[PDB]
Amino acid sequence: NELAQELLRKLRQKQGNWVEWGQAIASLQKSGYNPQDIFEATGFEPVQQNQVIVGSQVYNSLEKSGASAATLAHYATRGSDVLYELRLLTHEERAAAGDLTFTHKVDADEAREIAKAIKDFSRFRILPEGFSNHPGDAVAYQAWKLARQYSDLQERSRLIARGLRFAHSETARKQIEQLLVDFTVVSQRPAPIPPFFRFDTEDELPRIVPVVGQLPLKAEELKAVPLVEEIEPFRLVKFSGEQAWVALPGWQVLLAAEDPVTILATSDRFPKQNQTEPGPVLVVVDRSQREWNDFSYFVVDHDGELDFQWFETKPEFPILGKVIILVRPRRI
Amino acid sequence: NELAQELLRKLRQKQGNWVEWGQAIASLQKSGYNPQDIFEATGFEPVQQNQVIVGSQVYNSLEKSGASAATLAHYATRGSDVLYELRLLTHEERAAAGDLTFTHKVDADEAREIAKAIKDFSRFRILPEGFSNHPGDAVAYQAWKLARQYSDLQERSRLIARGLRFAHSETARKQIEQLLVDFTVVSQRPAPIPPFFRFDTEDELPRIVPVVGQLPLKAEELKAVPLVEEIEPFRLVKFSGEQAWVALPGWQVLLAAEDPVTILATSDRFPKQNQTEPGPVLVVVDRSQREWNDFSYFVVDHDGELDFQWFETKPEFPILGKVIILVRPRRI
Repeated sequence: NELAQELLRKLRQKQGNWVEWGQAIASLQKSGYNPQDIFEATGFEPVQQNQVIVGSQVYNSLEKSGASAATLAHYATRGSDVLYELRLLTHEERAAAGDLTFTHKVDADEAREIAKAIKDFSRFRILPEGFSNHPGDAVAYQAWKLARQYSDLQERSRLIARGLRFAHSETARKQIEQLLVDFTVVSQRPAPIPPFFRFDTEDELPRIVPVVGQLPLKAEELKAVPLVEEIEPFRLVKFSGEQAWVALPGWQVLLAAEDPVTILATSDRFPKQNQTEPGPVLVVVDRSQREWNDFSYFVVDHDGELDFQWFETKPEFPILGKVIILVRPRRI
Repeated sequence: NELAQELLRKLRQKQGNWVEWGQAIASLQKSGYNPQDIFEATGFEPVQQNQVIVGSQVYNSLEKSGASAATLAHYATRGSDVLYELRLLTHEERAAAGDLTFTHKVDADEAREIAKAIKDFSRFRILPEGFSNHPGDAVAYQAWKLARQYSDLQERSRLIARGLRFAHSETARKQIEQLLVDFTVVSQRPAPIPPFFRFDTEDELPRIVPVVGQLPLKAEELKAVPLVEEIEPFRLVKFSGEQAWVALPGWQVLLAAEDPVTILATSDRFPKQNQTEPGPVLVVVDRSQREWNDFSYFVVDHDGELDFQWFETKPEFPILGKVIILVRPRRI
């Protein structure tokens, strides 16, 4: 192209300000370039790629939601690592935090904690006594609650100083001043361990498979079913129209299948195998397996309708797919 | 009601012809009555319930697709077990088979084989030499190919007689007459064993779970996601609009969940657990678990947007669901 080589050139030189870079890197992902592609062409590491996209998204919130014009001048050319740490905030509480981080000329580590403070503090419908919702009070409320847990050292003083540096309101300053008179512990309980599961390396994950419908069915109905694209990293499946789905185990032949599809039918569509009576069967076919052979079953276009047969001799026919799985319903 | 007690009464008396019964039993399933309900009220066993629904569906094809008026007179009051065995045929080849089964006054076992013959024979684009597509020739072609495999007994004669009884065309009669002169084997290979899988009793099946979207998200987006109804016997899921899906393992807490929903997010929405860096996490919440407690995490309406927090004290809030699963993407 022409705009796909000029954007990459700007990044290769680090021409503009970092905000520009973040938008250029947005524009390349938008148009197909993965992190690894961009690092090949430009110098940009993929860590720094992510930092500046998100960083610019934050800077955008700093613009839309009304931070100081002095703030924007500073963060337009510097402080991508800092704005990146405000990512989990909201647009409105980003502009507030950004004004605060400019004011106190804050490095990225300290801004990570400022952001933690601002979120912890916005989980109050009724606010703590003496503290307002200005992020200075919020990071001062954090300095308050932390200093009380310590009972021993000059760390109390260091944290009391912090709270006084940051606090916005007079009421919060005095709430903090009280800790120079009042020496008691209030310790806090640690947060509960969240319910983590690990996908086991040693066994296989399930696969979601589309479902055309119950036989009797028409050849057009099967061919109208799109191929499914699993969206990494969690193998999601998004789809727009009407559809039915089934989640099946990760059998080897099913993970293998390039394009599988499910058809509900009965066991008497196939040769009777033992003595048991005709019941419901779930049939999986791979549409991308259409070469004949004499040991397997296939879905065929039987003049406008779907049918499962087998073949002793190469058929003068179109084969729509190959049957890879037959399964009866789970027991009682 | 009033029409839900009069239909059941007609079945309780066996008032009309069996075709009527099949439609009445259709009408009760249409309006909520399961097989077991109907057997409680009427005498009708649920085997005979199924036979007469399907049977009447076949009889319907006998009408639409133009069988003899004499046939319909016979099958209107008799022969439900016979028409049931023609179920896997098509509308057009049902009327043909029905004319044939009337003509030869055939019991249900023999009609099961007539139907097998008619389907095997319609898998020919080019037909066998001497045989037409009239079902008489088809069941005669079956008698032909079977008699050749035997080389020994009067079973050849019995089968030759059958073929001559049924055959429609003169050309097929002579194809069969030849087997009184010509005594050779042509044996046929048995059909391949189809690829059967059994759902293992001893381990758990996967569960398909809806996906709202990637945080940041709005409280309305989660509440607009319907509950999912798994359609037995294969736990299908059908849905009309736009939706995203994920198939997760059958963990105990997930099968338990009455109404689970998936939210994509990052690990730094929760307390940092070990040293590892913030990555993507998949979050499962049960919307039907909204009672507070101090050992777990919940999704809350944070003034119009979704948020995961925990609680030391009962919150003056609405809880939208409880977090039951956190999982990172599968390893490399």
